[PDB]
Amino acid sequence: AAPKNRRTIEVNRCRRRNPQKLIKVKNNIDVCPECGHLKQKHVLCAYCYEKVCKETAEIRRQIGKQEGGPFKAPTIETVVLYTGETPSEQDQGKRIIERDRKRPSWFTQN
Amino acid sequence: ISRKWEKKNKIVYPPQLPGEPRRPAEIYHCRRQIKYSKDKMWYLAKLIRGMSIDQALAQLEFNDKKGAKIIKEVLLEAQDMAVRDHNVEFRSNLYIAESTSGRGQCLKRIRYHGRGRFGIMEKVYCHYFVKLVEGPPPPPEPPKTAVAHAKEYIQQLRSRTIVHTL
Amino acid sequence: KSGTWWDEHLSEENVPFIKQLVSDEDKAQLASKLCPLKDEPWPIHPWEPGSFRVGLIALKLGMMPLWTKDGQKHVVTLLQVQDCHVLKYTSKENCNGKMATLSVGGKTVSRFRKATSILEFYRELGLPPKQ
Amino acid sequence: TEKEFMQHARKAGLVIPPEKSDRSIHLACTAGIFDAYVPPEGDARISSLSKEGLIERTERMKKTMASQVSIRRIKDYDANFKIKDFPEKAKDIFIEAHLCLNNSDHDRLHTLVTEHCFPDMTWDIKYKTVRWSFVESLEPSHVVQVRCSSMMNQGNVYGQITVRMHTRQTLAIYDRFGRLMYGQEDVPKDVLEYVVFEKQLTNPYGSWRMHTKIVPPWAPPKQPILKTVMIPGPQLKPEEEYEE
Amino acid sequence: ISHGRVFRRMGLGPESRIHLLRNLLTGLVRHERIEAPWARVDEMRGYAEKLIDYGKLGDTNERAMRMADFWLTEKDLIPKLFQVLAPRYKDQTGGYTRMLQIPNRSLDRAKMAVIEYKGNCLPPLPLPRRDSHLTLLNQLLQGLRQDLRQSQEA
Amino acid sequence: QLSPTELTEMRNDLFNKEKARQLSLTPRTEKIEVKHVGKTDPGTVFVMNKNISTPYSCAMHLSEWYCRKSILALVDGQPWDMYKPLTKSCEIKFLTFKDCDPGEVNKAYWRSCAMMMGCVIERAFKDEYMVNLVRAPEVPVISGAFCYDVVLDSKLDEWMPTKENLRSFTKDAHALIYKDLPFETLEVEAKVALEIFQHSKYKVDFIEEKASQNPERIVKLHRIGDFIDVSEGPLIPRTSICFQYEVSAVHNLQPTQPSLIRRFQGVSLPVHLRAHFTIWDKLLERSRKMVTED
Amino acid sequence: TARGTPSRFLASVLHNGLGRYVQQLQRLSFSVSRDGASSRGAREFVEREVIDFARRNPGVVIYVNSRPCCVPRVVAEYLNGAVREESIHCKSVEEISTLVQKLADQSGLDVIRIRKPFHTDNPSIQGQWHPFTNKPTTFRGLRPREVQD
Amino acid sequence: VKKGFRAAFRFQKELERQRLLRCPPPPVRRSEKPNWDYHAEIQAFGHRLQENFSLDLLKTAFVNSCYIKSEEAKRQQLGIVLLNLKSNQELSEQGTSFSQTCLTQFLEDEYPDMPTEGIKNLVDFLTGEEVVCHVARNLAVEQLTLSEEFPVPPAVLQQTFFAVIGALLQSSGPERTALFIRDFLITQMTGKELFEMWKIINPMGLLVEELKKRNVSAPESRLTRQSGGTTALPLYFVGLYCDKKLIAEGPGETVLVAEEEAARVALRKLYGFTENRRPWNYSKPK
Ligand SMILES: [Mg+2]
Ligand SMILES: [Mg+2]
Ligand SMILES: [Mg+2]
Ligand SMILES: [Zn+2]
Repeated sequence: AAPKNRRTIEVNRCRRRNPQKLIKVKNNIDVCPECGHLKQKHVLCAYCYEKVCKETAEIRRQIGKQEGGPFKAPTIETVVLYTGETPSEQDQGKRIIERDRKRPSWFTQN
Repeated sequence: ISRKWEKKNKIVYPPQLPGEPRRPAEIYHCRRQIKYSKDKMWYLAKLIRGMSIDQALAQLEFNDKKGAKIIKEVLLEAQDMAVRDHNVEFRSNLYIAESTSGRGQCLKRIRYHGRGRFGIMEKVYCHYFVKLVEGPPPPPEPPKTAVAHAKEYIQQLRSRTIVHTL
Repeated sequence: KSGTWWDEHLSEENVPFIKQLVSDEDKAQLASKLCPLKDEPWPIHPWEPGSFRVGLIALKLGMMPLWTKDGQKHVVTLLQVQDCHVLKYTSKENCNGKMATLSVGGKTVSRFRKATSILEFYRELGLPPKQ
Repeated sequence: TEKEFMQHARKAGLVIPPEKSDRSIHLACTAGIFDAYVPPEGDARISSLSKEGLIERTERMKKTMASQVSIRRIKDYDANFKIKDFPEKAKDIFIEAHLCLNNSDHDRLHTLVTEHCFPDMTWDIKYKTVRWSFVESLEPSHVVQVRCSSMMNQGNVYGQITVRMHTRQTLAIYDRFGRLMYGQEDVPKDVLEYVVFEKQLTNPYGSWRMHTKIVPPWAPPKQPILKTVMIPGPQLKPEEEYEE
Repeated sequence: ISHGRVFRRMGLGPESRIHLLRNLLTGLVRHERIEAPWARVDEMRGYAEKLIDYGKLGDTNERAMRMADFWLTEKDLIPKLFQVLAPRYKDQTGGYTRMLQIPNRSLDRAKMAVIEYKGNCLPPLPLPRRDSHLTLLNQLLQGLRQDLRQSQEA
Repeated sequence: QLSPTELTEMRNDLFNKEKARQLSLTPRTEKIEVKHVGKTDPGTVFVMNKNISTPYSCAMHLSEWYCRKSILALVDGQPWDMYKPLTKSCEIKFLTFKDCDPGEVNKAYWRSCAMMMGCVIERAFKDEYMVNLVRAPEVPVISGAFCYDVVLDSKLDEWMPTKENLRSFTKDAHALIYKDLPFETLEVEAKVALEIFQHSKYKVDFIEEKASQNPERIVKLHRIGDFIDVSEGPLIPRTSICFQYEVSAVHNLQPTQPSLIRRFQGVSLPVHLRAHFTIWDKLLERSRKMVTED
Repeated sequence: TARGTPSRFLASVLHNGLGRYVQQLQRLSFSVSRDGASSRGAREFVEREVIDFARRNPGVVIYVNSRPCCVPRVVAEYLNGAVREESIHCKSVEEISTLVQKLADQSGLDVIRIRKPFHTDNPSIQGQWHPFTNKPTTFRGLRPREVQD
Repeated sequence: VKKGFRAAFRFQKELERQRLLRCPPPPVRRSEKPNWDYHAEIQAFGHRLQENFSLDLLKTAFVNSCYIKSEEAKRQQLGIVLLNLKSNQELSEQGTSFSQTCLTQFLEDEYPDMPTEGIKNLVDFLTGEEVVCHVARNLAVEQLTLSEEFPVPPAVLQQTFFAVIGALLQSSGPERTALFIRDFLITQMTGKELFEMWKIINPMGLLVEELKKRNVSAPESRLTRQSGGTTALPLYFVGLYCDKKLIAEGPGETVLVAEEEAARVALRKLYGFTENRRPWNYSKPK
């Protein structure tokens, strides 16, 4: 099937600029109480989630240097340790990961 | 090609009289040859048209369209340009006055079809224009009420004369 | 200019209290209507030919077989009537119709998922909202 | 369908012209002052003490042997030159140089200021309207210091004269849209700045033009601006935590 | 018509659906926190919750060993499941994993999510927190509760 | 005696006279370097003007989100009004309703609604009756209602407001919300404050107590358009902040024979902390019950 | 078109002719050329005709500016401020003489469609028609099927 | 590139016209424009109005105080002979005083029943800032006026127009000048009602006083016609009755508006300013 006539710009504007086609404004945007950047109420903050991934990647790189190869997953718990810290009373018999960096403020030691 | 948008930032008005009111700042900024469709870019420019400078950035940050990130970079450098060069005190006291997109130069390639046929496909490029005016965004026009409709209809009945006579 | 829900700003200690608080009010209102003939009932006219009485609002549970003394297997539908009340009465003159209209509700639902206009209607009636 | 954009431009260096060329860039003014002058601390108090100021200006020229020799070099290339007319002549140049900013008459400004002084004056006021005027003069100008360039540094000889001026000035700078931005058009205030002039002695068509201004570390703070300013802190990526 | 369908249609078929979820589950056991498209994370979350239940049955159980052998492509994680994850949630009866939404990836603007096992050694996620009890709205309801408790004791 | 319709005319003239006088004492332009201390955008430095710039002006430099949410300003550990000019260069911090410990924010909002309730009392009653405000009791936020003690004429000794009378106050309260009148704060000397409130007997006593406590003997003044009142502590920036506003009931304080003191109680909530209709009606019942400060 | 052009009602300037007639033509500007056949008709008009024309109309100021030009023109300015510019390029003496006289008679108003061929400020003398003009009054002004007391 | 000149030349003129549309030039005085001769343009002024104006008096009638002050300032900057020009302040007062006294004669004779308060307003209206300027701008008065600022302010323009009458008053006398006021000022109230020029407040209250002077009982307002009373488009005809005699009937959307208009109808009939009144006699005096 081919068009019988050419549709005018007046007809096209009513279709292209219809409110259904137009972008809907979002009302679920608020500022992150931690860093102040924008975020959605149902989505984790991008800035806050990014700094967690950067630290998580560093931790996982340390784990790879200790196992020294695949198929060497430990059968014990794991503990992340920073500069100026020692293993705790409850962190006994676990695999400690030493980090040459100060413990982040948002990272709460447990 | 035409580049009148850039020259609109070089017009200098005469100094104001003491009795004259504060004239809001006008900032014209644009980006040329954006690899995006002017039809698709229009919905992004229409969305932020009339919004505040900070409100517009909130909509463009969580929008999934590719041009949303392109427009956001234009606003960020235009907001910085307003304070740095156009003597704007508060960077957040801006609203989008004019936000439109224009067709750019497009290359022509060949799209091969079946049966030895072909179709010319263009690599569409578009421009984006934005105008910043210092001051709070104008309040939205209230919906016309029944009183206004009744006032207008009665006014129509009062302006009618006897036609085709003396 | 952003919408909100009932437990957006409530803390961890308030959410269980709010859920229990409104739940107790619903129980009290439903248990305070179980005496209709003592709380000034309307006159009860005798049955007459050509009269139509009000119905119910039931909930479809499922199906269950049923056998008669004739040995025929008849399948029936279990309709559960729960929290069925009369909401308002409209006279024949106000109905603009031949018969008088009566409003009935059922299946008490949450008060946090209704509009302001509907909620205030039930506030004066002293009943939880109906689905 | 094989047509493409004409994107073939590459970035080249404008620092140096093409090498192995007989032609060389001819410069009329030096980049900086050959011997930096540091005004003595407390000169503001001496501004009120005009009698002490007059004696010091005469004594410093006589006590500085080097400054007295550089005058001889200037009179070699220009016999008709006096040191007692230059401080009055400097005011004529100084006043006429600042009157070209209001009317944007850049053609005559190059004859009053050097190529080093021009970018500082005009670049910041390219899209602004300036209303500057000379109300009154408080103290006559004095020839603070005269020093000449080393002989045949680049085939030309440059001579610089340091002149001190203390006069009232009015400044009214409006932004691109005509709104008041800095200064007041009504009330003038005292200005204490040291003006340095320069002239290419080798060039027969050369003349004394404004070169730069000496800004002493003991200078009073300038007039505050009308609007407020926000100075953002260092922008931090998520992996980078804040450090004071 | 799709009424009562609880399982989603992913991959190249029902068999490919299991393999795609098996890779996500195996990567979740090794790293204890992964990010993936929201639909695949939500579908895999049910298997992760029930995987711990088989781990609580003990490594001596033949049926529990086969499920661990099947759902864990990497054989080194099987000792971890019966000696780390299962002891970790011995007191808990369910809800071992938490699922949260994250900003969509720039590649295809796909809805993304992060799923992790509770109690991991990884840095805590910026979990959503309800408004503090010291806010104005909470204090008004706190005052109402106190009087109601006082009135009831009367 | 001056009519109530003209009584506020002279107060505004005195209020504007001192407000412009303080501007005149300040030099033409003085720069104060304001540093931002907060979890968001640390290290930011604001070069503001002394006695001209306000914490709201600083919030506009950062983002519009600060302006919407900065209910109160925390400057050098002390609460600061958003429209109060800054007197010296110092660190600044913004406080919102939704914080870990918004103790000062709730108190600032609670006192602000008390002033708004008093404003509508001076207008609803007829001109023949003498309505004299007493003070704003500093009731705790956990009490569930904010009150504003009012003394009425001897004629209205046994008259009790009805259901319809209270609804008129609520509608007038929303009218003040719709006007979005900003809260203008002005700290003046005790002697200057006595001049404005000389005709009011109860206000003079209240001003007297504030002068004794503060060695500087300064009295804070807040106004909403034409209405002017004396209050303690900083307030919210605008009347549009409160979303739901309603007066519960009126209670007469005892003893009544020597003097009649009425307690106008009510409950309010801001836009940032909007509550659901079902929850809001629960708070209305509590506010109706008489509450007494400790 | 009429729809494609503007229109105006019939009117005059300050009610011309009501108490006295005022010639609305105010100024004539002729730009003739010493050399050039285009002004041959215009040059003859200046030599013999404009002199006698100025005698008849003393209220119109006539300017004859002789400058080199390819198209001679006549500019007529009117009291109401409208300016009408016409070209007399290669016209006979009679055609120019008639054209100039036409400009004298006009009032200066735009030559566009006139909605009505008549204009009166008091069209009614016995009272403009209203629906109650031809309706008789009833006793006590009672409405149809209306009972009083 | 097509050869030729006529098409390229013609297109430039069209472009300049569009330039004058997008960015119209500010208006300037006709005197500054070429083909202007002040001596010739002012002589034709007398012939255009068919009056024997005196050039010496007429030239001083357009000279304003602001023009003289600005003229002196220009020479001060250049240091430049003395000027003995006279302002039109003396002439304007002569024309203004005569015009009000001449209009009063015309109005009180044609309308003997019009109160003196009403006569003042009509004189204040015909000599008003709006009526005079509309007449002034269509008689080549603004072009010949020597002022300091262009366009001529209405206050300045009004003063210059009466100076022309003052110049005409001395040259021609009062009898000839009286026709000039009739032919240029009286004709400005033709299609205008009495209260359209004489704005009043509460016409009903003023009607009661005028009936008391004539020993007329207080009028009684009653409804004569009624239509659509319950609808949003009503029509009321309120009739004023003195001693059970109809004196005026007026329409209106509401009862108060209809009553207010009915009062204006009665006042027009009492003052003799009805639409039925005979038109002003502009014929030559006998
Ligand atoms: Mg192909
Ligand atoms: Mg092929
Ligand atoms: Mg698929
Ligand atoms: Zn964040």
